[PDB]
Amino acid sequence: SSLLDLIWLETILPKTTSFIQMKMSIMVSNQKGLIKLYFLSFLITIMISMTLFN
Amino acid sequence: IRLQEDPDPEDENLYEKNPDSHGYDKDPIVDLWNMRVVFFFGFSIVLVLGSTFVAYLPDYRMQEWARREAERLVKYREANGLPLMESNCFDPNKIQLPE
Amino acid sequence: MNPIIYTTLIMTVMSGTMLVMISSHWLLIWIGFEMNLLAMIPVLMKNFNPRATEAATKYFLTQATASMMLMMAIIINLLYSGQWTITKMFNPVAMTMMTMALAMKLGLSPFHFWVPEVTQGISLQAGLLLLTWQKLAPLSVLCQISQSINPNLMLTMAMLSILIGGWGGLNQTQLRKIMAYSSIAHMGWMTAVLPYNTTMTILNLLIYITMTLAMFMLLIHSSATTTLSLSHTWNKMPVITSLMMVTLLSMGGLPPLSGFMPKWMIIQEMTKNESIIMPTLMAMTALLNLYFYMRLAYSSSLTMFPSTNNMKMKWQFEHTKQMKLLPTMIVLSTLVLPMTPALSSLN
Amino acid sequence: PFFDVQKRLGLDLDRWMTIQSAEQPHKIPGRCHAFEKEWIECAHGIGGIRAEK
Amino acid sequence: NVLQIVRDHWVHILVPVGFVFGCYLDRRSDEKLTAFRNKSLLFKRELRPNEEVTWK
Amino acid sequence: MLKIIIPTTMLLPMTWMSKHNMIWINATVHSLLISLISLSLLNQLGENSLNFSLTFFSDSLSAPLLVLTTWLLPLMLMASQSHLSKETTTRKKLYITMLILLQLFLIMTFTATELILFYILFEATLVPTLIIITRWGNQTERLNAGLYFLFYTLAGSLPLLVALVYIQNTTGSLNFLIIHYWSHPLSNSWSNIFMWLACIMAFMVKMPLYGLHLWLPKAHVEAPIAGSMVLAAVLLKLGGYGMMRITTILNPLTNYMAYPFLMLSMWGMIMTSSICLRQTDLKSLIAYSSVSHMALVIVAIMIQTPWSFMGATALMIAHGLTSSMLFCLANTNYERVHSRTMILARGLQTLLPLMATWWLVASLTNLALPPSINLIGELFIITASFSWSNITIILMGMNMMITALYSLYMLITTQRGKYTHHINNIKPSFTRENALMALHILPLLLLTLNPKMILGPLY
Amino acid sequence: TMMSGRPGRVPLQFLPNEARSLPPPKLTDPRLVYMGFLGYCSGLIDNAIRRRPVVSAGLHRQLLYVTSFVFFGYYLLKRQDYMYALRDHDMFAYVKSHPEDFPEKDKKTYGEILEEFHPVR
Amino acid sequence: AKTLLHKYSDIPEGTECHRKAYASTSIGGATGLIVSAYSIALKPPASFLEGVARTGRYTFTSAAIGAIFGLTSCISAQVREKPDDPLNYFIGGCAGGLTLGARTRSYGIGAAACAYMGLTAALVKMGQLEGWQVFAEPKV
Amino acid sequence: IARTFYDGPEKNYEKTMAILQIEAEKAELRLKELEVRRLMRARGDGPWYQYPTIDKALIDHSPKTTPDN
Ligand SMILES: CCCCCCCCCCCCCCCCCC(=O)OC[C@H](COP(=O)([O-])OCC(O)COP(=O)([O-])OC[C@@H](COC(=O)CCCCCCCCCCCCCCCCC)OC(=O)CCCCCCCCCCCCCCCCC)OC(=O)CCCCCCCCCCCCCCCCC
Ligand SMILES: CCCCCCCCCCCCCCCCC[C@@H](O)O[C@H](CO[C@H](O)CCCCCCCCCCCCCCC)COP(=O)(O)OCC[N+](C)(C)C
Repeated sequence: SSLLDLIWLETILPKTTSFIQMKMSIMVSNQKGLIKLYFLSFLITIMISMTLFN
Repeated sequence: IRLQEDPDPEDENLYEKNPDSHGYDKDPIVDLWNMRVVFFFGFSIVLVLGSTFVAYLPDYRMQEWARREAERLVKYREANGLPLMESNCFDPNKIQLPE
Repeated sequence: MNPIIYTTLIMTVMSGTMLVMISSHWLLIWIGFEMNLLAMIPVLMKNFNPRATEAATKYFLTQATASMMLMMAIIINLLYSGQWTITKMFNPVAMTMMTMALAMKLGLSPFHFWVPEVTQGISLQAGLLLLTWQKLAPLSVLCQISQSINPNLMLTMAMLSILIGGWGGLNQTQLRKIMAYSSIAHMGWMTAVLPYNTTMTILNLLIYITMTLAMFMLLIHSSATTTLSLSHTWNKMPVITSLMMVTLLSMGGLPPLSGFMPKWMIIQEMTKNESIIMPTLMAMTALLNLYFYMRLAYSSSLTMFPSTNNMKMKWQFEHTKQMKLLPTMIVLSTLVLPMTPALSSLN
Repeated sequence: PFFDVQKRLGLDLDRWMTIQSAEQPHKIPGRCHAFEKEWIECAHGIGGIRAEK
Repeated sequence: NVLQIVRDHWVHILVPVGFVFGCYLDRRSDEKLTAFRNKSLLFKRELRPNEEVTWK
Repeated sequence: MLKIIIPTTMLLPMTWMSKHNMIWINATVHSLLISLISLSLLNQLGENSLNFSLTFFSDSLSAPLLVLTTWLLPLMLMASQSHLSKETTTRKKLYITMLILLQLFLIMTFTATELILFYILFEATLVPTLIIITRWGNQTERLNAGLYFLFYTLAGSLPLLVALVYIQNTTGSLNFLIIHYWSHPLSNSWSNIFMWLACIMAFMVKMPLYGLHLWLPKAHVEAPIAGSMVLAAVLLKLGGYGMMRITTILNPLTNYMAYPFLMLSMWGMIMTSSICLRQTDLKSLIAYSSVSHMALVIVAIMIQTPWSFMGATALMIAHGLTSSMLFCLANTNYERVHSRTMILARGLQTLLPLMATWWLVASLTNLALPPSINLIGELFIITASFSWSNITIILMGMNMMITALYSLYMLITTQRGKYTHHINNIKPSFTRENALMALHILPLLLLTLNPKMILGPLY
Repeated sequence: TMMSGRPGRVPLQFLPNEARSLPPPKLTDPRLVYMGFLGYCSGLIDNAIRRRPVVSAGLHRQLLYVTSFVFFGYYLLKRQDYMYALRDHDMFAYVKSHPEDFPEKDKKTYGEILEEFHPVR
Repeated sequence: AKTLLHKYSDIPEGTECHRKAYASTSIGGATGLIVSAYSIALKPPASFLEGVARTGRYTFTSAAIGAIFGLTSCISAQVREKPDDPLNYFIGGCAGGLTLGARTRSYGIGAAACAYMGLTAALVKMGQLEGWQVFAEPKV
Repeated sequence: IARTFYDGPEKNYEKTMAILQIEAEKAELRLKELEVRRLMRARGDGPWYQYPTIDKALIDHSPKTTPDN
């Protein structure tokens, strides 16, 4: 009950996935809303799409 | 307190207002008729009628048909000296094996 | 803003989109894009405040850059073929420029930031019109030029869109930002199916437009722009919350609701072309969208949040303005799964 | 996506400008009028795939 | 009176009429699958003098 | 099947148009009538299925599940009217509407003839269940329980959708009859391994499989009584029905791919019985008993012999009835004392005699007591597993011993002993509760009388 | 775009003249009845949103909802049936014209076909 | 990118372990460079030296993961004499995950990365064997 | 019971035959449609996947300023 059901079967599948999704969501949505920053990102994306996609 | 919240109400007992309560409804007449219809339909109709209907369902699984067919085949085969259970399901003449 | 000026600006936006969708010439398509943007800026800035001004500024910068790149692609294509007709593009570099420009116009990742920023900045009516119509036009251009789309680039941008939409929507609390990230994810799905069946792209567009119209009009009806503002709606008009809950379930792709049909048809079509990894990843990633839809539904309908004291006066008063086609949008966004084979009519 | 209002109504809004072999003012010929005419005539009515092949 | 009874107990016929309609629709669905009627190798037989079909 | 589908879709307007005090009476009466009508589906053929039309068909595996669903609806109505007395009329009608929609989806799920229609319906069953749980649950954890249930089921089922559309593109049809007649062996390759995994994992999450089961205690503990009754009685049987249906096309790869699932099922059966031994909550004890029995059914389906399939079907029906009865009894106790702790209320045999009798009968059926259909199914599964290998008997014997231990432990803790002194609100049992227990228990004994009706097509 | 650009296709034509040779949908079609059901649901939702009695008020409005939905549904069904008939026609014509691509195959009975047997034990 | 992938694939699976390690290290370095470029774009550094330090850290982490993966997979296939076996790629993926955990100083990150990267690498090997394609060419 | 509620086995048998025939015809049609779509998209010689080309009615054949077109 304690070691497997309440702890490790919770940690492997549902808890780890939820933690990963929460961290990725924080990373994606934590933006300062600066046009300078995301336009520099646009420039990098344009360069990458030009060079790596033939 | 952090809210204007109602106090948790006391448990309501159906036996206090209606000593002969069946536990279905507050209104005595509705409660009595709910009991009557539930008991009648469920027990009488469903239990008795469905059980007897299932008991006397026609033998569509062909259990007795299969038993009679097996009796006939056993009689015919042991009368003529043939094996009771055939060795092959299909005909090796009609089966063509690869070279 | 004068009502006549507002209606003529809306007519000009629609005229620009229609010029894009009827033109057979690249110059006329570009003219339609320019007309749409020019008439769309004041619509964003209709209710004047610094947030609206900032949103309009960012929208203008992004759309102007996209138009410049698109015209560069048109000129490069003319250089190597001497053709102005909108068909398969004859230069791969021009095609890549066109694809990136149209992706930036649509808000596909990694060109997505402006979508949540602008949607939060502008009002509910402005956000509704933005999402719907401004997705409508570039998708038509992409459908016309579909046969020369680089599948690798298009599918990469689509998968990025789905992932980014899911994660952003997970983090957000503002309803307009939630709707923006939902739009990003749905655009990802549409452009993912784009290189295979433009009919499936159009079907996804129509279902998404119906669901978005229903959701935005429910938000306008309840006058809710945040989660907690939406949490008080059960105490004034509980029916609106029930309709919003079923619409949110539909947007998450739950069967047998209408939002399952586009996902189902797109997965089927992609699997017909021997795509399995992409449909499986796309299907699994939509669980993030469903999670934040469900989190929004818990606050509004399935649980009762605390209310305030002036809600009694709000009870005493009655809603005046009538939303146009809201019941029709709510029905079409939840109960059209049995009518699926009409996509042949849409063909 | 593409609503061919021009073809449906018999109008001409940009088809005059689509190609350089069409009617030009004062009958000024293009630089590659003959080649463009030959390619268009070859590729007419067979579709994109057969046109490219 | 009697009018109030029907005003309240007109809903008790909904399920029975639904059952009747369902039986009718089952018959209608059966009558469209009469493509191998009296044509299976196992059950093919000559029609009786006063019957048109083997089953309905 | 329309003669059964349409009366439910007529239960809807009748419920919404009936008077404020006649809703329960009308719903119960007409649900019982629909159950009586659905009893006519048990007349099956020995050769093939009942092919009603191009859309719905019935077999010896579908018929008992349909009868169980239709019989289960009125019992849920009785329990709901127990615990929803102070609700408004509109919310009562919405509750009945959710129950009716769930029953309709389950009926069409069991009678669907295509795998894709089956998928659509068996995924549509989630919405009413989620709404019921997260809306009419009592405690705080209902929201987390709904999230766990929903996302487990969907993460299982989406690869199933991809695999189904792939199989249709490959073979031309998803019709069950066609794929049974045009079945071809599955070669041992990675692609076939992953198709097998997609289908089986969807239904294993629905079962549930040990290690994929936490959503079951979460949802069953936190759902209202009707939600708990339907979740254990019927919704756990969708996974078993799906596995008994899809494994037609997964051979011979099932011979090699079943080892991890068989080991998981056997060891998790032991583990969940042991967990039941040390549970402080009654609903959690019942939920883990459900997990153990469904693990046994998974073993039966995976070993996949004609003797195992009959055992699987019999055990599914028996577990549905027994778990529903146990949940109802626990709910009556909860309504007495407003708590789920097992040791809070004791001496309920000296305070409530007939309820003690019902507890005894339900606990006796929960363990395999002959000649109950529970024992019939468990014994068939054990025999097939013995023919499979000769240490499965060791595992099954351990499981039976622990099952008896925890069932009788629950009975002794709740009923026997001395009553708690300060609990003085234990009113005499209601006729409604007693009738509910009787309607749970009598059909089980009648099924024991006639056991060939629930042994599946392989009989 | 599969059937876009098909030869002889008149632009912006919801239903061409060649669709008149197909059987029109029956007025009692289950799909038409479902369109009517959608219209009725829309009317009920309209009453609920405007806070009128859901089943009683606005009978004329509910009738208009149902009628409009049935009208558009009838025309939509006609177009859908025509498009599917067109697809079948094109597929059959292509199979007929490409016999080397769609060759008839000799049918071998199961007595001649060899299939491996995998025991279950 | 395509050239680097083609070089890695053109090196035979069971031989030239140093060449496999070099190719995988180059791929990892390019991936880390792209990630560092995006990180600098979206979260600007406080200084040029801090930006260069972050770029070096990301690039070295990626290159180390690639080198460990390539070395472990090639060595495992060579010693087991079993090319076209997903187990080699699983071992390489878990070794890369352990490298990531060591770089980030986190046992939990290391374990999760080992599991996920091992599954991903095994899936990549199975796809190479079976002809699975992520961006399928349009047809039908 | 058999007289009142149920029908003979022939009805179910022959309905099953009709259902199987319909489903087999549908499966054959689906596979054939997939093959036809694949060939038409690959080759471009059928009514489907006919992407537009420039109309030759636009070309001006009147004599130009320069003799060599
Ligand atoms: C009927 C079966 C339907 C099956 C599904 C089909 C699709 C839906 C049906 C179409 C839409 C119906 C109207 C929706 C709004 C209703 C509002 C309302 O109060 O209604 C009460 C209304 C009567 O009350 P009233 O005195 O007029 O006004 C009371 C106030 O509204 C009282 O106002 P209030 O302030 O007290 O309201 C508070 C209440 C307000 O709550 C509501 O308004 C809930 C209902 C609306 C929610 C959204 C409905 C569905 C919209 C489409 C979405 C997809 C549907 C399918 C989903 C599948 C998966 C779940 O809020 C709550 O209770 C909040 C807590 C619960 C929230 C969580 C649960 C949400 C469930 C959402 C899904 C429900 C689906 C089933 C439909 C249920 C309603 C019929 O009753 C009806 O409208 C009954 C339905 C119509 C019956 C027509 C009968 C005609 C004559 C017999 C025909 C026989 C058959 C024909 C053939 C001929 C045979 C002879
Ligand atoms: C003598 C003169 C008589 C004239 C008679 C009138 C002739 C027709 C006039 C049509 C109206 C005038 C033009 C106004 C716009 C026309 C729009 C429509 O008619 O055009 C058709 C378009 O019809 C619509 O596409 C079908 C609408 C389908 C609506 C439902 C979509 C299906 C959703 C699936 C679920 C359904 C749920 C239930 C829905 C209620 C076909 O046009 P087409 O040139 O070829 O399109 C080109 C673009 N393509 C190729 C990419 C497609």
